[PDB]
Amino acid sequence: RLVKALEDIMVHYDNTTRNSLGNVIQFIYGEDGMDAAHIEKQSLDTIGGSDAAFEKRYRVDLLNTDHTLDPSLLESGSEILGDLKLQVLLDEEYKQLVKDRKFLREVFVDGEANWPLPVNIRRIIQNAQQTFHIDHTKPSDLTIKDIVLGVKDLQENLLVLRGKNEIIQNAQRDAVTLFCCLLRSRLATRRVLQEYRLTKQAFDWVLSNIEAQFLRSVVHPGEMVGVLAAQSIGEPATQGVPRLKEILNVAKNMKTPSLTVY
Amino acid sequence: AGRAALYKEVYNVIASDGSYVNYRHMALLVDVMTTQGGLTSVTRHGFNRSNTGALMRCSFEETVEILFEAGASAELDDCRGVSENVILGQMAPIGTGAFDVMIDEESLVKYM
Amino acid sequence: SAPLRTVKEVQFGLFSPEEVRAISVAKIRFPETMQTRAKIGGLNDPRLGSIDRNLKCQTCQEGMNECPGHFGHIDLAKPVFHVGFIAKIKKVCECVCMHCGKLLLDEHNELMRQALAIKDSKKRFAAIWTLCKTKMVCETDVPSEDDPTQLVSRGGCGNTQPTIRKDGLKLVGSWKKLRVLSTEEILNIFKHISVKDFTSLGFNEVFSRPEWMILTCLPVPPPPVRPSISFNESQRGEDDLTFKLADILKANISLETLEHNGAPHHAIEEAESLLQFHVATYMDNDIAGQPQALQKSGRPVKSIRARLKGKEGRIRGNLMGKRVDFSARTVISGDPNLELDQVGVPKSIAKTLTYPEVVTPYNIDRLTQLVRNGPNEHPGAKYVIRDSGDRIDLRYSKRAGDIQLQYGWKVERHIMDNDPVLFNRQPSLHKMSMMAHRVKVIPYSTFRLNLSVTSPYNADFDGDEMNLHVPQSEETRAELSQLCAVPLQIVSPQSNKPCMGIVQDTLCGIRKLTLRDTFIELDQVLNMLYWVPDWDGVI
Amino acid sequence: LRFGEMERDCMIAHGAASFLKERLMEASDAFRVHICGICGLMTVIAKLNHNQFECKGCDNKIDIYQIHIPYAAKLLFQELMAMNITPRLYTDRSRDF
Amino acid sequence: ENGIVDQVLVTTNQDGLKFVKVRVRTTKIPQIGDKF
Amino acid sequence: PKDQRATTPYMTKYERARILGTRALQISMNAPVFVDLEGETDPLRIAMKELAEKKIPLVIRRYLPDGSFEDWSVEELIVDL
Amino acid sequence: MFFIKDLSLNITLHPSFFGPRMKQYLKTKLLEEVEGSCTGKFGYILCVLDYDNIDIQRGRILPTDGSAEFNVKYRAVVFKPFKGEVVDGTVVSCSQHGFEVQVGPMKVFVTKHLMPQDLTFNAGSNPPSYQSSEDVITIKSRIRVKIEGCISQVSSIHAIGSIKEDYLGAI
Amino acid sequence: QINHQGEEEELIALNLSEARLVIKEALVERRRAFKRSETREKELESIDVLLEQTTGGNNKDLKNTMQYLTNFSRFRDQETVGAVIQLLKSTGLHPFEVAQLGSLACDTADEAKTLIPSLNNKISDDELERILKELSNLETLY
RNA sequence: AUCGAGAGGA
DNA sequence: CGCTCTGCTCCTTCTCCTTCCTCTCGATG
DNA sequence: GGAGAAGGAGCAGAGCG
Ligand SMILES: [Mg+2]
Ligand SMILES: [Zn+2]
Ligand SMILES: [Zn+2]
Ligand SMILES: [Zn+2]
Repeated sequence: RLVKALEDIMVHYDNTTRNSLGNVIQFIYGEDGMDAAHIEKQSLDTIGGSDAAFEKRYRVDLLNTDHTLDPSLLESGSEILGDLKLQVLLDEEYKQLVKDRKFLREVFVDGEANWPLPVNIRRIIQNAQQTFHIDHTKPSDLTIKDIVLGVKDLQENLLVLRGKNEIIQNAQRDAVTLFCCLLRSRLATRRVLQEYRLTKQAFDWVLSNIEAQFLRSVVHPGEMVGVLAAQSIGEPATQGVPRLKEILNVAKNMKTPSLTVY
Repeated sequence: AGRAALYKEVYNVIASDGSYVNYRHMALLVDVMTTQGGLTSVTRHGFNRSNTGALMRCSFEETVEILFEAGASAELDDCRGVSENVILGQMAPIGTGAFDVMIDEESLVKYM
Repeated sequence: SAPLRTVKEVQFGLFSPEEVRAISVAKIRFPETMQTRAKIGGLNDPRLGSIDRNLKCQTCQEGMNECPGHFGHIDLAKPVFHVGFIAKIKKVCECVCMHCGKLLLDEHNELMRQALAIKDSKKRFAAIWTLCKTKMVCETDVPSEDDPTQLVSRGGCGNTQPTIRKDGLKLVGSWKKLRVLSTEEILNIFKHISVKDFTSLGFNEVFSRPEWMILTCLPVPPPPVRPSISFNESQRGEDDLTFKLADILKANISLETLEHNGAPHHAIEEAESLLQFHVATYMDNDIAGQPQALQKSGRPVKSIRARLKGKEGRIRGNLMGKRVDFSARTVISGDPNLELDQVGVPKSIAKTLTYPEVVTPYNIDRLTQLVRNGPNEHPGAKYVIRDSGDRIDLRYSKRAGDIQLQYGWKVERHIMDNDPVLFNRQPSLHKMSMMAHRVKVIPYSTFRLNLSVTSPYNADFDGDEMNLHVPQSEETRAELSQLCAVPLQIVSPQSNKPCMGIVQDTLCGIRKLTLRDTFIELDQVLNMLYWVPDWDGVI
Repeated sequence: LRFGEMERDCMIAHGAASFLKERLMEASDAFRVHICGICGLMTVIAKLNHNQFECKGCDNKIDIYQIHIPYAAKLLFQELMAMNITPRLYTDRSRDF
Repeated sequence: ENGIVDQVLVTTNQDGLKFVKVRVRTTKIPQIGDKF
Repeated sequence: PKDQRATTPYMTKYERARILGTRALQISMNAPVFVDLEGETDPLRIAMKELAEKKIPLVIRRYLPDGSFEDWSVEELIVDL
Repeated sequence: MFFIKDLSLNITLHPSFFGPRMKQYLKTKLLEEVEGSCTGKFGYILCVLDYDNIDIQRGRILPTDGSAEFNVKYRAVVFKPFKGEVVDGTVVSCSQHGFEVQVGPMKVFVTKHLMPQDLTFNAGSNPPSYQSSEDVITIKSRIRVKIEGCISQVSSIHAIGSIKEDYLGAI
Repeated sequence: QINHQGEEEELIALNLSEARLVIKEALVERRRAFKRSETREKELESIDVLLEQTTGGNNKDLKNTMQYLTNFSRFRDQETVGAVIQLLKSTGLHPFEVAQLGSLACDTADEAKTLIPSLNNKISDDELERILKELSNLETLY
């Protein structure tokens, strides 16, 4: 019964989900345009932890002593310390991260910090570390300017849609909202410089890899999502269950109506 | 509001047994039952009573009754559905059949 | 011959009674079929689908192979209700002014203008019916909404209308001042309805006219729809449809005979119902009422509706799913020494399933050798197809050692190594249970699978059976390999997890093998390295 | 062996449309018919031996097309005609754009 | 089938109609795939 | 509407399937071959070789919901599968 | 009468014909089929206007097999008769019950039943023309005819001519 | 009417004499298509030569057709054909009616009315009178 | 051959 | 305030509804 | 036998006379 309901739903080349009549069911497949085969659970560090811990893990201050960048991390030491221009960039990054932290608090009320998102950033970075055995005991050659701008540049290339008009562009930004928040969490200036002491060549390799990985992960047009979704619910339904029958059939007269009052 | 509440109900039923299915799969189903501006069931009185191709509808649970209505109203099927092309024995507009391939004579000359 | 096209859209409608007569190639008149082998011209004659060895089929020849049937014509003595539309007739007549042809209500009532504004024809018809059905009078002068003091002289009849009731296969109307409605009367009423009312009622001028909902002539399906039956020792036992039609003709002839000879009015009334009964049951042998047409053997007659309706009918049983060739079914069993995407196909099967390979300059030599081997050996072929369609059978010819292949000829090559084949474990609960493997031929009668592939199939080696499907066109081979090949479903969208993995002994073995305590003597190691096909020769 | 409903559902999910058609047509039920352009009924008298064609009731001899459909489907339309339903099949979509 | 004829019986019912029954036997050896 | 094509420049796995099958069918029917032969007799395999060298002279007409379309040359499409 | 109209014909090419030289070959196949053709809708198809600028319109590979379809459009010159039309034709052959005359690319049978009542067959003439009246009509002579309805056929097209009129006489 | 290029072109009631001129032009283009690989007697042979060097001599029926149409062509000189085109078309005459008059002989308005029933009723005789002798003089010039 | 009924699996 | 009219509410009817395969057996025209 | 569609029947209030 379920399959016949969803038999004619497919993703067209404009990345929209329509039935046989052309009626639009979902403007973007699955609200993210991302295939289920190329998505996996990942952590969202910016959600959990105390505010002090969050600030410690992300905030960088080149002017004060609270969050001074250790000069031994990079070939450039004091040259970075005291540079207001670079401080402005760090403020913009931290500003954005603060917005994401409070933003995600609304998306996930329960505070859970693990959800399926495409492109395993953590795995890619480790592959970078072992790629050419980067020596994590010596200063790197990265610059805050390269780090900050590189992250922004990548976000631009996370193209799921192609329409140049504002309406499509607005959806494009909303398509990669959550995923971009993850990217900023694990590519922050402090973490990349301290936790993952990559070289400039290695860092550029990672960025170039993420976009390539992400594009491959976008759902493919012509997918017969309808039946695929129908079966994926039917299969586990063979293992509650009468309730499912009580749901798919509207059956106003339920078995155990109840309320939950807070 | 009902749609989101419907999703939450379906998710609990599936998750109660310890199994796990991706969010998008439920999202599509819960969405389909509400695109019609109301809780349209998936029974004989719900999805079946749609405005889709008659030739598609007739195969679900009522066949001869539906055919009579289609003839009376002179309904027309666009053959864009999957089951419709299955009956007619043609390539359905899905997967490899959702587009067309053509030969470029210009490139053919160039490839010489 | 004629241009080749493809169906683009399907338009439904009702036969126009004149059109039926135009289409038919012969008028059916006699319920009789035979004498000994000659056939009555007035029933299932050679002008319809001819029986085998009779190349007439309305001068179409080609036997039953390349020629379909053709429809006949029966002139009913009286009009009869179409079973499928009896309810619709009730609604329509409740809406028309009953011997005026106009609608009980008009555009001068605001309620319809909302209804007439509905784009959906079905809802439009339903909305109108809900209103007009309560309008029991069609007075001529209707006060205008804009000018209450002014009335519109629309209603031609100006009289009242009766409450139409469904009585078995006929309609009864209770006049508010009670009699059975005449079938011919309704036809007259429908013929007086303007095309403007057709649209408001949801009818199409050139495809569905209300009068066409009442049958005046029957299309007679040709033999291929109701095949000639010779199951027993040349006994007829013709299909139910054939016998059912004969009953209609008997009823029709009697009704015509009674009316013509003496006009025994009361007898005509019964004969009218009998014809109504036989035609109704013929089209549908399951009505709300008791009447159940029974065959001479006592079993209910299999009307047209029964053939289509329900599973195993003409939709679910033959169109959606159908029996197929180039397939096999047998018992499975595990085999560690086989890769994932591979399978063992018994020689006894590969020697039967065939693939139509096309002879080309790149493979003429190999194909030539296969034909030389012949169907007796495994690596051979069964048939050599000439360009003209000469399907040579190597099974019954010594020409296997004489035929010289020509470019463009097809060879029914046996299944050989690496030929993709699609599997299935009934039931096909979900996508993963249908995947494409590669063929390696083995000498025993079972299907060999790699152990780890049973997890998606949900299969088990306790005697479970499993089907095999062979593609035929080169296009399908590529389509299966690049979309349904085993390794392409390692990661399943079911749960975002690798559907397949190491299971059973292999999984148990690994734990011990990787245990910190396990050490391997040199002699054993040298064997292990060689087993790994990807070893690089470096100890 | 029956390629039942669930068997075709799997093919749809895999998106292998061409294979599904091949299974439903080349394996079995392959059948060539002729149709009238004026009316979508398989009433064409295909005098193949003479390369002559006609649709009595339309007096047409130029609007003839060949269509490949399952033999089982061909019965369905005929039985629908026997039901007094006219499954008119057209090879040209009415909607242009 | 593949075997040898064990015993051929010829008889008649109460109606005098001649009947023939043939019992054919063969040896089945445990093969690959047989259930136990 | 070649200007401003709004579809993906990447070849969806489905066109990869049909193109390989389609071109393979053409090769089996003795169609002219663009690439040199390395003893490769399996018509599908040549198609994969041809697709690697972008020697397939086919163009994809992708359809949109409204019935319009865009044309992509096999050369233009990016093969990342 | 002669007309200019844009004709479309669908050609199918076998894959072996997919070499670069196909374009010229496709044009070659078009000309043989279209040139000198008959049909009840447009009558006789004579030639193609604008031999070049042929709208090949890309080859649609048919999913069934490797052959591809070609929707070729082109202007064409065609002849279409009309009931009551007047043609200044000529006699092709003589006969006792009428004459075979030339009308455009079309043959018209001018029956004696539609000729002046005073005009009679004279078997003694060579060719066997009518001369009993002033309307002397032989093969070598000219004849203007009136088309009394067209009778089209599958292999060819012809019509019925008349001479018993104040116009459409001999020569 | 509408052509396959989406242009609402009216029915081209092309005249008999101008047809051969177009056929001439078209046939020369075919010969040019091969190359890169007036009195009625002169035109008859001219078109005869054109067909033989542009075709294989198979459709002789068409060769006889074009020869006989030339034998009865009336406005052969294309430069002067433009005059008859303007004379008839400038009056708003229905193009089908234009075809017959420019393709059939006529001297008087009554004669034009007599041959063409569509002209017997609504045509302005004065314009035919002026045009027809103008065309009759034009016809004699050939 | 079909239908109907039954037994047994997957 | 009774008459009337109308929609609302109540109260009975009245249909029409559920993977794959392999064997045997009796009974019909 | 269940569940939903359907059709009648009774009733009560709002406007009318
Ligand atoms: Mg099992
Ligand atoms: Zn026939
Ligand atoms: Zn009336
Ligand atoms: Zn027709």
